[PDB]
Amino acid sequence: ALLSFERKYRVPGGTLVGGNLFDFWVGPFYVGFFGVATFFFAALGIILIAWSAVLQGTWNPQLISVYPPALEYGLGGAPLAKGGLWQIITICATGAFVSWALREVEICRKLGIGYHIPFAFAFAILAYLTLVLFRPVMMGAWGYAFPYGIWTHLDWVSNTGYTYGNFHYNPAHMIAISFFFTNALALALHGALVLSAANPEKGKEMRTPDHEDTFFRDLVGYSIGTLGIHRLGLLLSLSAVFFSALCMIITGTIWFDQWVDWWQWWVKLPWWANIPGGING
Amino acid sequence: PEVSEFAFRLMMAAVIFVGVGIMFAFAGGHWFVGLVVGGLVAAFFAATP
Amino acid sequence: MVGVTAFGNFDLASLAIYSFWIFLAGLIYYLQTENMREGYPLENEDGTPAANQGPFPLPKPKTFILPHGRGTLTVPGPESEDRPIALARTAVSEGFPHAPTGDPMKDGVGPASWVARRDLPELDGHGHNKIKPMKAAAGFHVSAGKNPIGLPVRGCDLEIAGKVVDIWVDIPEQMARFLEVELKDGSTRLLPMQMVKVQSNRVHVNALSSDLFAGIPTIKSPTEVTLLEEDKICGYVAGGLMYAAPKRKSVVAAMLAEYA
Amino acid sequence: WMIFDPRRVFVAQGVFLFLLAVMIHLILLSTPSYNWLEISAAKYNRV
Amino acid sequence: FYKIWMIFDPRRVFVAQGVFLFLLAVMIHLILLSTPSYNWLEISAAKYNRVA
Amino acid sequence: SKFYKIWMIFDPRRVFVAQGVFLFLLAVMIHLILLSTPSYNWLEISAAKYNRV
Amino acid sequence: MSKFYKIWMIFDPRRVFVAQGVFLFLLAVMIHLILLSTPSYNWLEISAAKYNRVA
Amino acid sequence: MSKFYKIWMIFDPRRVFVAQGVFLFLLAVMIHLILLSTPSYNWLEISAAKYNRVA
Amino acid sequence: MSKFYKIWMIFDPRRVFVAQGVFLFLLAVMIHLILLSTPSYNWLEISAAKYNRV
Amino acid sequence: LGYTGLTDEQAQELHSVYMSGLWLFSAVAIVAHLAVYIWRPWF
Amino acid sequence: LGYTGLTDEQAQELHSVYMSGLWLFSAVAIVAHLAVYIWRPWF
Amino acid sequence: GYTGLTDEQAQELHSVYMSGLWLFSAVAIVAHLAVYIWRPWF
Amino acid sequence: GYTGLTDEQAQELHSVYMSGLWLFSAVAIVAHLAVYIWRPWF
Amino acid sequence: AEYQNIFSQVQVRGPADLGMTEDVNLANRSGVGPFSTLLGWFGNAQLGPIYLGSLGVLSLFSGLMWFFTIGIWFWYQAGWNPAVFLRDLFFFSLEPPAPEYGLSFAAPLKEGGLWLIASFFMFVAVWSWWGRTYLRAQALGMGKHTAWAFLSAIWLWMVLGFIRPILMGSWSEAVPYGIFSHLDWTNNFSLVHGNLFYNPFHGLSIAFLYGSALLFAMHGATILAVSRFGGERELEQIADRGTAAERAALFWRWTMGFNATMEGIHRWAIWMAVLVTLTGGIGILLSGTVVDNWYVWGQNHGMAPLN
Ligand code: BCL
Ligand SMILES: CC[C@H]1c2cc3[nH]c4c(c3C)C(=O)[C@H](C(=O)OC)c4c3nc(cc4[nH]c(cc(n2)[C@@H]1C)c(C(C)=O)c4C)[C@@H](C)[C@@H]3CCC(=O)OC/C=C(\C)CCC[C@H](C)CCC[C@H](C)CCCC(C)C
Ligand SMILES: COC(C)(C)C/C=C/C(C)=C/C=C/C(C)=C/C=C/C(C)=C/C=C/C=C(C)/C=C/C=C(\C)CC/C=C(\C)CCC=C(C)C
Ligand SMILES: COC(C)(C)C/C=C/C(C)=C/C=C/C(C)=C/C=C/C(C)=C/C=C/C=C(C)/C=C/C=C(\C)CC/C=C(\C)CCC=C(C)C
Ligand SMILES: COC(C)(C)C/C=C/C(C)=C/C=C/C(C)=C/C=C/C(C)=C/C=C/C=C(C)/C=C/C=C(\C)CC/C=C(\C)CCC=C(C)C
Ligand SMILES: COC(C)(C)C/C=C/C(C)=C/C=C/C(C)=C/C=C/C(C)=C/C=C\C=C(C)\C=C\C=C(/C)CC/C=C(\C)CCC=C(C)C
Ligand SMILES: [Fe+2]
Repeated sequence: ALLSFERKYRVPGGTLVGGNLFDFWVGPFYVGFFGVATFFFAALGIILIAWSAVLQGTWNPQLISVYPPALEYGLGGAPLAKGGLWQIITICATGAFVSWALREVEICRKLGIGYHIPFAFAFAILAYLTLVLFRPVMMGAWGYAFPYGIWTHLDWVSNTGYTYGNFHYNPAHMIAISFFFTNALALALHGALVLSAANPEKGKEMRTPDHEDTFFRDLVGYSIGTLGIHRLGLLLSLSAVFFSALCMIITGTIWFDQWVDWWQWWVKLPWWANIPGGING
Repeated sequence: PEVSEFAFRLMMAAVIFVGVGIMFAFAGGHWFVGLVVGGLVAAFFAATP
Repeated sequence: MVGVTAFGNFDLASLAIYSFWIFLAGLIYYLQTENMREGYPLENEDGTPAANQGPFPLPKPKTFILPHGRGTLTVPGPESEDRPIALARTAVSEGFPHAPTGDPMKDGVGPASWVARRDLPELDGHGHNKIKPMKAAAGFHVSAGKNPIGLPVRGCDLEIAGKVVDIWVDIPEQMARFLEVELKDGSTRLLPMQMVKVQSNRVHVNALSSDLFAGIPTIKSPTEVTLLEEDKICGYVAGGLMYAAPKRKSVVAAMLAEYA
Repeated sequence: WMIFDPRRVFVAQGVFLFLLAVMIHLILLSTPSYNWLEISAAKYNRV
Repeated sequence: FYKIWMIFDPRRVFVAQGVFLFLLAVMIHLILLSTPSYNWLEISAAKYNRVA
Repeated sequence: SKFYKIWMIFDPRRVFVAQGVFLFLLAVMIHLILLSTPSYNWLEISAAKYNRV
Repeated sequence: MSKFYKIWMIFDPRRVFVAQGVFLFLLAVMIHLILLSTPSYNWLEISAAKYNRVA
Repeated sequence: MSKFYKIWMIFDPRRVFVAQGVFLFLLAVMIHLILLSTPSYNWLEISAAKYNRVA
Repeated sequence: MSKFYKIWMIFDPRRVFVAQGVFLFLLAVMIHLILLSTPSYNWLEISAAKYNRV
Repeated sequence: LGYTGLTDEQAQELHSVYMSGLWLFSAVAIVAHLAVYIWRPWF
Repeated sequence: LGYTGLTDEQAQELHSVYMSGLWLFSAVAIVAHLAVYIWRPWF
Repeated sequence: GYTGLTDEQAQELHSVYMSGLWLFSAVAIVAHLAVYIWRPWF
Repeated sequence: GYTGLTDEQAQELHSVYMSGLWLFSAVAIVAHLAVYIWRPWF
Repeated sequence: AEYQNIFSQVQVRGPADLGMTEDVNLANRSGVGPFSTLLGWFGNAQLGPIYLGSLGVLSLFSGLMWFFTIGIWFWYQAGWNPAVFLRDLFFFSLEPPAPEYGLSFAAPLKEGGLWLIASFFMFVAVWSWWGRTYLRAQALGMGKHTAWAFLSAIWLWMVLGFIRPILMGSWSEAVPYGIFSHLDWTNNFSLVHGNLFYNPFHGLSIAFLYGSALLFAMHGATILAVSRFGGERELEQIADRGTAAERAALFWRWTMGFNATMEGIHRWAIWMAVLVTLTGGIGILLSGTVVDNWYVWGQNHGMAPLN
């Protein structure tokens, strides 16, 4: 149940809460206090999603949907069959995510590595809380959050996007999309480059980081370096999530019209607004 | 309480950006000029702390 | 072919989605088997092979031809620690921590662990040493940022433990890797650049207290550092984070220990 | 002065004083009252 | 008042002063042009009946 | 006057490249401004003068 | 004007020639496309109207 | 053509030949596509109308 | 034309042959596709109309 | 010269073989164009 | 002079072959343009 | 001399380059005269 | 000197540069005069 | 706070690295460019040298011509006015031919022909760049993984611009050139085919794009966490497994029950990124050709409530 090198790393300590009360492993998983919390919240959320499937009347996993309370309920509680289950599952999900991050903190402390992984997960948790907690609270209703269904939260995304015309024109959305695309491109390039260095042409020696830098300089004239590429990947993903959270937190709170109407400000600058010709003239 | 040269420089750059942006947006006919001037000043100040 | 179904609602789109589910299952199998090339077969907490080995079997071995005539590496293959592990079982049942028998930072266990790698320097593409002191690196110099050479080195206990004498740089990457620090006794240790915070006046090392700086493993050659020495130094410094905690003078830690 | 770096203190003080002065001037210009340019134009029949 | 040069780098202060002076001059000129009054271009245009 | 010593400060290669790029960009911008205006658009002027429409 | 040859002592002839070739081709393409865009001087459309190529 | 041969003293023949081939192919395709774009000189449509290939 | 063989003294035959093959295939596909795309010279549709397949 | 290391005799032989292949290809293309022009002229 | 390493004789021979090819290409292009202009003038 | 070529080499290169430039300008002037005769733009 | 050129070298470089600038200015002035005759803008 | 290794706290600069010479023709490689202190704070400061080969020259010429064609069309749409050009830069568009022309190349130059010219230039540029990636890998003896990942990206690009317009029998199906114009094309493509969200392959493409973001966040965070053990030198960890690779593997094993290797994580990375464009190309190819309304298709396949 242990890797060939895991034995020397399984030592007491690093726990945030509980000392040695939960300082143990179940199979490969390290439990800890926050692991106990994460498992409880996850099991409760999954069982409540199954129960909401029972209440809804469908067992098809793609049709299972846990809708938030309707806008009539505001930010208060709702009956479980009509929005309260969504609130409980949201609380369970937030608890599970935060417990997962803190369990990762405990594992980082035990292994003596930096806290970059829980810190990066905190960004995803913040984007989730923007979608389910911060934005609905700012707008004043839990019905502005998305349902917990495989294809119904896509309906939420579609309706929220088309509320503001074409959502492509949200500028923070544009920045987040560019970050996402660049992150996917950089991940493809990085995986491919490391694999090409480590799996060269058959019968040839394994390559070195010098070969990787030479390849990318001969390709695009610049090489960011191994440390550089890993920093870039982390920053691209985190910036994408940060700007998506920003785009959703400004939408419906400080912006209410179509976003192309936002883009009209550049067109109507005084020195070229009235010039005929072009597209907006 | 442990701010270094870069951190304090960036905080002051942000304050200068916001202030100059508001000031020039009020001065100019649009907020674009203020935003651009404030951003450029902040970037120049933070480039060489 | 809009609406052309072979049977039921199964059309070209359904064919594509099911074939992709099959392909994704196969790809996950392939990726997991590729990931199973290190750390396997699984072992018990005593060392013997475990009864459970996982649903995914071991992949057929593959050989890497190491550069610069460093031999070959076949994975998966017979791998052992090749070092005594100073840990004692804290419970007969599996899944519990192993307590260090002596000083874990000296024993190299826990967060202070290190791996018995090749006792040879890491080489660049041309065959020269990858990491070299900046004095022995032709033309290398500090280009930007605060120069750490000459600054005092402060431990986690807020006590000066030496001064920075030289910077060890990675010649291909052209980035600093290790700071050479002279202690009070005149000997020199290495500190990973990722574990030191170069401030305006001093270099702060939150991982190690001052008295632990002497315990850092030394390099057998003043001009080159091997992979084994790098691993030992990095393991010692990082394990200082969890094992020099009593000596660390953090205010939040002091307040928490006040109520704990 | 002992706790804080003199350069940072002076930079912050100067920036804050300039920002406050320009903010007060702009507040005066915005409001119809105490707006010197507008009252000067009205008095001399500029507009 | 000369001791302020004992604490601050003269080159940085001079560069910042030049940028600040140019920014303030541009701001004042833009404020003057913003209002219909004192906008010397518009004032000259209306005075000489440019728009005919 | 003694302007030649400006080359003791400015690298001739970078200065010449920047000057060439700037001159070409400025000339193209001015020509495009002239083309944009209905007057000085010599193609349109010749079309109207010789009845090319 | 007699000392213009000295420009080759500052600029590498290969880079200058490559840049000049690219520049001249781009300029010629730009001018030709400007002429094509205008209804006048669009020599293809002019010849079509002159010889009644309209179908 | 007095002393143009000296250009080969400056430019590698392989690079120049590759660049010239790429340039000529791209230019030829561009011109043919421009001709196909214009309703006149679109030889396929010209032949279609000439022999009444479209009903 | 008698001195053209000297191009092989300059150009590597492997890369020249590969580039020529790729270019010729791409050009042939391009021209056949252009012919197919036009209502005339679409030999399939021409044969369909001629023999009244439709 | 001598970038590829080929000799004048070898280069001339290779050029002869290449030109033979080119003439075969061009002959087939010319036959094809004659057949298409007879079937459907484009001029 | 030394950028390419060719001699004056080699450069002259290369330029002669290149100009022969260029003149052949230009002759074919001129014939093509004459044929197009006769078939459909563009002026 | 950043390029490094001698003055004689620079002189010869400039002579050849200016010859090519004058040939190019002669062709351009002939073309412009032909276009102006065909369709003047002034 | 950031470039390291001698006084005579820099002087010669600037002399030929100014010759080029004066030629460019002369051509620009001729073009502007031709345009102003053809279509004045004042 | 401690040093998070996000930005280098000190820069060292030495001789410019000219790169390896496995089988690369050094004549075609340019000289080293300037060192950027700003870039050095994050990665390598060295710019260049770049390899300018035959395929590199072809790709650069074709891409320059594509960019210049789009720019000249934009200048025409601006009335040659620099102010209008800057005002409406994102609103200009080089639209494909109208549907009446089908796939024919007879569309007028200002009504679709220029789009065809620009598309030919882009096609040649992209494919020559793919050949360039393949040959740059081949000259150094490295594997062709970059070539195949780029081939996945090219597959999506070809489906969007070439294959799907051919299967639909109209160039009007292709993507216009322009910022907001191609955004509008994306939106209209979703609307016409009935809520592309219900495309299962679009859903998979989004799953793998989110997985790419998640996996690059995880991998960058892991390598930055273990960089104190020299974890950034990943090829070394593949050849000689240090404590960095072991600590990363144990972190992920204790967190989620399974881990990767220092090499296998990059297989995960390349496949997670490749499947984005692979599933995306398949989903776009199916739209219109096989499924004309994805919401009705989802209803018939139990993905939507009604039916
Ligand atoms: C209203 C809009 C519609 C919609 C319509 C579409 C359409 C239409 C498409 C997508 C596609 C995608 N969509 Mg969707 N999409 C919507 C909502 C979403 C949401 C969301 C949260 O709501 C998300 C996350 C996504 C996510 C995604 C991606 C997974 C996918 C694109 C992959 C990619 O990288 O493409 C971008 C990458 C490329 C196009 C590859 C480019 C490769 C070439 C080689 C690059 C050449 C570069 C060129 C030469 C320039 C060089 C510059 C120089 C180097 C300087 N969509 C809604 C429902 N979406 C695509 C897809 O595959 O769908 C199945 C697609 O075509
Ligand atoms: C910030 C950059 C990206 C990021 C980063 C990131 N995510 C991370 C990490 C990091 C660095 C981890 O360390 C951690 C991890 O361990 O990954 C393997 C995690 C993680 N990222 C995850 C997924 C994930 N990340 C996503 C996104 C991203 N993660 C960002 C793009 C997405 C999407 C949609 O984009 C998903 C699905 C998990 C694999 C893992 C967190 C595991 C976890 O929290 O487990 C406990 C929770 C459960 C087991 C869920 C069931 C129990 C819950 C109580 C019920 C929740 C129901 C849910 C609300 C229903 C939603 C249904 C949908 C159809 C609507
Ligand atoms: C918004 O405001 C509006 C637009 C309404 C009105 C504008 C208002 C404002 C704020 C305007 C601002 C104006 C300003 C600040 C103008 C400043 C002008 C300056 C500073 C001009 C200076 C010019 C100097 C020149 C051109 C010097 C040229 C020098 C040479 C040609 C010779 C150089 C060569 C040398 C020194 C040789 C080198 C010597 C040695 C020994 C090496
Ligand atoms: C859009 O524009 C359209 C398409 C409408 C119009 C098209 C325009 C354009 C740009 C058209 C382009 C036309 C061109 C440039 C065509 C070029 C054709 C050529 C050059 C064809 C060459 C063919 C040659 C062949 C097939 C040669 C074959 C050779 C062999 C089979 C033998 C090779 C083997 C050898 C030499 C072995 C000997 C080896 C040793 C060692 C002696
Ligand atoms: C938008 O604008 C439109 C498209 C409307 C109008 C277009 C305007 C423009 C900008 C047009 C541009 C035209 C230009 C610049 C055309 C240039 C044409 C040239 C310079 C063509 C040169 C062709 C040369 C050829 C075909 C040479 C062939 C040579 C050979 C076959 C022999 C090669 C073998 C050798 C040299 C043997 C090697 C020798 C030794 C001693 C080893
Ligand atoms: C101002 O300075 C100047 C004018 C000099 C330069 C400025 C240039 C500017 C302003 C450039 C602007 C460029 C922009 C905005 C480009 C936008 C591109 C976008 C957003 C593209 C998006 C999608 C494109 C796709 C999917 C393209 C797909 C194309 C293909 C798959 C190739 C299709 C190939 C075809 C049709 C070949 C047909 C031809 C033949 C001969 C068979
Ligand atoms: Fe990596």
